[PDB]
Amino acid sequence: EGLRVVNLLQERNMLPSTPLKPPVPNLHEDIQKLNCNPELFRCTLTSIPQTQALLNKAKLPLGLLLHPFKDLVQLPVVTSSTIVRCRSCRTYINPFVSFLDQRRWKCNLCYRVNDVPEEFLEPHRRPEVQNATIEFMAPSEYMLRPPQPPVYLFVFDVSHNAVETGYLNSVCQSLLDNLDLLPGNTRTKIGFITFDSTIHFYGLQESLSQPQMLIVSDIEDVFIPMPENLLVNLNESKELVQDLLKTLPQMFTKTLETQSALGPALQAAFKLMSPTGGRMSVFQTQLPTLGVGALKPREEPNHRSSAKMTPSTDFYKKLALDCSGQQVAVDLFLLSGQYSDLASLGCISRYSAGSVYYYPSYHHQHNPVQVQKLQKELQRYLTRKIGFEAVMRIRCTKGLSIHTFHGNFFVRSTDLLSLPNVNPDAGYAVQMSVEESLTDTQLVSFQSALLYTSSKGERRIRVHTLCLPVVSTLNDVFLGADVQAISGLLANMAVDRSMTASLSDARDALVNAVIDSLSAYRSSVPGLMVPFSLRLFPLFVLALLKQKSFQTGTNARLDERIFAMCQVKNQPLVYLMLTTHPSLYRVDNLSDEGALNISDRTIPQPPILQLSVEKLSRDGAFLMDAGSVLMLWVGKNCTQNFLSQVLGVQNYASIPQPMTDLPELDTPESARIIAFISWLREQRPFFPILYVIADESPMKANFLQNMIEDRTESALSYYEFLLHIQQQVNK
Amino acid sequence: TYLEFIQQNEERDGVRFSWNVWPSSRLEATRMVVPVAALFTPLKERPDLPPIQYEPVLCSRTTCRAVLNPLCQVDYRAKLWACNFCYQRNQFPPSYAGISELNQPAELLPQFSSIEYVVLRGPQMPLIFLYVVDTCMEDEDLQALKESMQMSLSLLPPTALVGLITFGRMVQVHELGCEGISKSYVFRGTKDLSAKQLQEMLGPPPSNRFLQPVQKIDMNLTDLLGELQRDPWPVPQGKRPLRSSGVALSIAVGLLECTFPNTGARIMMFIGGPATQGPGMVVGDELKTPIRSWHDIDKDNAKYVKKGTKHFEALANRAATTGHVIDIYACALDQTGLLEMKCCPNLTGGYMVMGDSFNTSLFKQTFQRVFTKDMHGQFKMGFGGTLEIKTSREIKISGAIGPCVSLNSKGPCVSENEIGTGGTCQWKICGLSPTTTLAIYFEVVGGRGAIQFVTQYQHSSGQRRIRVTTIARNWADAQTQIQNIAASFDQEAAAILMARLAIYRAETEDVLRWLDRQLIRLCQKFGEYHKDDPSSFRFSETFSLYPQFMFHLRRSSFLQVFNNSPDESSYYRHHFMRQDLTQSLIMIQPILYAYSFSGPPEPVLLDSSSILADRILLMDTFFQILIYHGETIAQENFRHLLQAPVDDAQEILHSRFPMPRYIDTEHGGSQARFLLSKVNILTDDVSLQVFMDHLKKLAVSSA
Amino acid sequence: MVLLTMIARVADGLPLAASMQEDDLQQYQSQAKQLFRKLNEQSPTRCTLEAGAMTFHYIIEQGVCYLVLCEAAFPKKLAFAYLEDLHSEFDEQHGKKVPTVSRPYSFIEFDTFIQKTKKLYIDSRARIMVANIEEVL
Ligand SMILES: [Zn+2]
Ligand SMILES: [Zn+2]
Repeated sequence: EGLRVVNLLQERNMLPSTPLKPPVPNLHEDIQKLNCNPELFRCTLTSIPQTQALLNKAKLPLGLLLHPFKDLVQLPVVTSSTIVRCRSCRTYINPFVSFLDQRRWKCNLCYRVNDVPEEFLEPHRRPEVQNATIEFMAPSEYMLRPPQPPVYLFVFDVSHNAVETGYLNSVCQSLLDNLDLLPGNTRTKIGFITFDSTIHFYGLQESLSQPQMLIVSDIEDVFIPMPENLLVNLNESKELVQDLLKTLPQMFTKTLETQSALGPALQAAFKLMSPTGGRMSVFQTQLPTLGVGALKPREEPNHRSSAKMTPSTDFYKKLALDCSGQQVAVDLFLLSGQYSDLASLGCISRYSAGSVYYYPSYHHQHNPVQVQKLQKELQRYLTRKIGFEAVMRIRCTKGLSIHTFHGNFFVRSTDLLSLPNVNPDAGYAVQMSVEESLTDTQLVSFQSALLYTSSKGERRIRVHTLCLPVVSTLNDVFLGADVQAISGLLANMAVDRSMTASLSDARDALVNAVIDSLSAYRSSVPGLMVPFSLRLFPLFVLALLKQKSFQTGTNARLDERIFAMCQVKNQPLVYLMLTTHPSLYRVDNLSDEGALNISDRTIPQPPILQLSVEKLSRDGAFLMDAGSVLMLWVGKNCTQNFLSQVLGVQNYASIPQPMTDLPELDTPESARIIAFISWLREQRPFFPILYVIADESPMKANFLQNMIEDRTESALSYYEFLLHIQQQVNK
Repeated sequence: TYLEFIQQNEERDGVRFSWNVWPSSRLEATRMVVPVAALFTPLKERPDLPPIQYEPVLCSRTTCRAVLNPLCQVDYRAKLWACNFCYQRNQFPPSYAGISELNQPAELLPQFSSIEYVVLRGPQMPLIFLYVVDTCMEDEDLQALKESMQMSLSLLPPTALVGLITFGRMVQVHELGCEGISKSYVFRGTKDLSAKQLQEMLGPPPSNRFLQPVQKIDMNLTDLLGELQRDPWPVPQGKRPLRSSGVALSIAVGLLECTFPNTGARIMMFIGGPATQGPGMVVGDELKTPIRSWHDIDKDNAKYVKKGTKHFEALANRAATTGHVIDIYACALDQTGLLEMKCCPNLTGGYMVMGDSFNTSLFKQTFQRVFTKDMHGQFKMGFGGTLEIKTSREIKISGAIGPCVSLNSKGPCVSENEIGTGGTCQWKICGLSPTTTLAIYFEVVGGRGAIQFVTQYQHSSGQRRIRVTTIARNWADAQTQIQNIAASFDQEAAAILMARLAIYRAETEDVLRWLDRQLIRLCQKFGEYHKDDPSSFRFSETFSLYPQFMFHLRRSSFLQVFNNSPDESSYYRHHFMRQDLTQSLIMIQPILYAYSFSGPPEPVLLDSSSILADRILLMDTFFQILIYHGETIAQENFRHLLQAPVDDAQEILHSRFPMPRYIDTEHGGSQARFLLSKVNILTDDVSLQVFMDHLKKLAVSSA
Repeated sequence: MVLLTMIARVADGLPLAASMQEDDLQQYQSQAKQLFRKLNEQSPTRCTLEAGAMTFHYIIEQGVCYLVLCEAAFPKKLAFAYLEDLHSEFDEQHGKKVPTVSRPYSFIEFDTFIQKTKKLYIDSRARIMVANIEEVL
């Protein structure tokens, strides 16, 4: 703990050796124990300001970051025949209500007194009041139509370049291996569309010797060629789709189609799914050039180009809104080897609650990293749970007003979010403000209700409720600041500033965010003095400015920067931090100070090191956790015991160049490092590949790009960043 | 004998002229009642002529260029011959250097006045058969059509190309043999496509992905054709199926126009009902409203006929210009829209088969007549014919009537007064058989004038052949002008050549009025009579049958369209405009035979006086063979009688191409109406006796 | 017609199974849920309602209502035959579990049989009470 002030110019070693934990709101012992899980719901200011004037003085953003559909270890399910909701604001009965008359409860969001119905009977012992995270059973009035079945329409690009990448094989092989594991019951429907210069439907009837490929060549006027066997029942046509998946990669080996009609192909797929909705999987490999939705090429920037982003057309935005209205979500798998204007294409997922996946320069032989990356990412994508035709509402106590939404969805009426699909790996963020002074109450609350249809045809509602205390001192606002949550909400705000203004203004707003807040703290108290809750604020904002989303003097390309921005706008906070500020450990000497409690496994706990080359050593090896990958860097003068007992190699020179993973040698050293690695990848549902390719000369030393504390020819160092800030705090 | 002459000339040269002696004076040529015209069959079979495997040897004059024929004057000493049309004198080619008097070329013998040459222009293109199949029909009808198709597929040459287009609400162009998937191209049956469009949207002997050789595909096709199923779109209550035949055909035409233009190709379209969607629509989808009738089209209660016809008329010209054949096989209980689609098989040499169901012995057998082979296992059909006619300087061509399109080639042989498809010396016949007969109409502006018919076509073997027929008829001696002309009249030929004119003006509109003014004019010039005395009228044996023919013609189903459906009228006229003389006579005036104990089968008259109760009849309308059992016989000796007409029927019930509908009825049955109707304005008629009385009352009066 | 099929428990109107395909539904689906509410133990077991261009048909067996809608031009004779094929299958498969469930649409998987039986009646090439619906509502 500590109410202590920190001088960032003297410490220079302020990153602790243990993982950061979300701050504990300054709440009573009985209220905090019932508070929502910080993974699912958290705020940038655990001590909410009382007046907007107070919030403006702090120069910090106020907002929430939520991961509402995350996989849970234990989820209470209430099957009540009546859902107790406040008669005014419709907020669900939550733990942080105020029971007074024992048959009347005061809503903690609009302060109206409501009557406890006879059924709810000790009404405070009901599970709806003992759990902030809870899932209800929606009644007959909480659905516009009967529960829609799970529909999975895959859409493949099969142009000349697509066939060269060879992506179709693993995708089809992944669908084969995960066909029985798709979420859904016997109502599950499946479909397939390939396209190039023309859209290709596929009929699947058991009365036929083989599937039939129906080609619609009218690009300017697409239609559905057959009414029955295009979206078939997976349970009944299991044998038919299997033969098609075994045949699809072999159909286009000799194609000469150099152009791809992406636009009209989605219009087709949309028409095919419009009657029901579902999940549309799109696999594109190159710039769309043929038909409506065609995009013009762009010249990629270089290190020398300044900061001078937006879509070139609104076609894919308008189509996404058409899919949203029909409860259709589009997930865009881009395996491009050249520029493809993802700034435009991405709109198909942003406004349809999908998610974009990027595999730059995919090739079944040349790039083995993207193959196994797509392999593992398809595993999760096809097996993770899913919800259909979903909406979400974010409610907050009177006085606080949400005014900006961040995430993949379409915002209907304010506070209403349309989620055609909902996946357990999407994050969302919101930015709020004090519309009326909070002189009345000393606690506030925030609630999010997720009305969705399960893969089993059951309309469910998942509700989270968070409670936070209100403060009136400037120092009390800083004491409850969540630095990681602030970095997340800032990163999201900077993406919009890039689209709305430019990359320069986005970077300026990020730097000014640290200057204006610390300058407000200095006025409120020689060196760079900061509160204990903001000691890591300039470090993380710096790492943000060196992330691929906002970096400048790097050789990064257009579709790289856009996808990094998509990950900021769609990933939970936990993984934004792991990517932006990776966790660095030394793994060539692990020992027994770990968590050797998990029965027969030790799992060493090496101390976290800061992202500076000054911490490395050519004598050892270091594992860097970037969330998505585990790049294991080996030193040139590495120890001989680590080469043979861990890498299975007799010298540094014979380390295989593309080393896709470590060998499970029978050594206690390999047993320890495999025990520590396996414990990291268990903390997440997206299996991260580990490539030790990061030698000292593999031309793949992007491991050094994540050394965000050092200087380069086009970015400040961490000490230079602190020096840049101090000059501005006391100007 | 003038009858032996007509027979032998039709046997050798396949032609029947209305006048075998022609007027030598402008005064008689203008005052010609029945025009000078020919019933010409370019590919008539005959006692095995020797196929000439060398070049035909033309005349050396840019304008003339007539073929060497038995009418040319030859000098076997100077190796020079004189063209009989332009008098130009020609040197014999080097190939004819060793010409001898005792051994002269075939094209000079009078026996080979009609002779065929075999020429080589280059590589023989394979034949092309494009199936266009309707899927809006009952399963029994669709399965039977599938069985008929697999049968025709087995008779095709291995070199020939095949393609499948199925349709219903949508149009599917099938790409065949793509192994593991078997794909097709789907189009909307609601908007018409051009050829350039259809080429863009789709993409050693030649072959496409859609038109592949039978030998390499006959196995994947015969499995696709076996798995065909009805159009998958539902048909709600009280509605017709959405059938896009207008677009299906334009895609068939457009496909061949951009892949194999100017080559023999057969577009075989199979229909199970009317086109209810897209261009060429014949009727709406509402079953409440019936398809148009002759009454509805006369009272302006048919809003799709004109628009529908124009669409198919543009496709008929598109296919005829490109040189492809369009067949139409329609089987359905209701009408099908043949009236709007007639131009496709009429301008081309396409067939038009009609029936109630593809699941009938009537259709199945008719369809295999299409693929009947000769003494070499090759189809009795030709493709891409070009008929050029050379005439003497005194003769001009008015025009042609029959399955042909004008090539609009001008010349001194073209007449100002054009008739039918006129104003040209060349016509294109995309399809023809040994039966295809044209009607060429001529005009006159030691005697003898001559006409040369040159027909170049593609044989089903792939060879290119030139058929040259040269005929000569005497000029009328001016001291016996009308007496020689009168003796050379072919009353049968003229009757059909005049029926050819009447039906042409009717199908492209009174017509009976013209037919009666010409019957009277013919009676008043070549008949014997005293003025104002009808009893005195007689006709020579050369003319006596013309009035009876004209009697049955004006009452036939070719000029009195009412009591028939518009599809029935076009079907009747379709076949009459192609057939030779003998068959065209049978159409206008059916032949009757009598079967009783008192005598063998005998031909009788088409009069109610022949309908005996103790007698069985056998009427031969070209379209139906009927057997009538009188009220007495309608109950081993009684077996010879009941099956004598059934025996004689089967013989002719197989040679005829459109297998005539067979009927077995008796006195009192509802099917005996067809016999009582074929039996029995100016020249208003009850029966023949009254018709002749009125005819004589007008012939002997003022002219 | 066209299609609209709903199966409900008459006592409370709890939806059991349904089947709907568009390519409005919002209005006639409500009316279908208004009727299930009014249906009780005195209502006609077999009845037909007129809704202008539309027409409802339903039967009641074992406290289960089988309702169908279509254009009025659809044969009422075929409508009740379609409902009879559904009841005999639904009562044979779930008839004894209906009075026990409480989730809305506890028999969604009946979606398959409804739709395969549906096409056998909405295609001509395969072959009581009347009152304005506005009254009962
Ligand atoms: Zn409330
Ligand atoms: Zn000459």
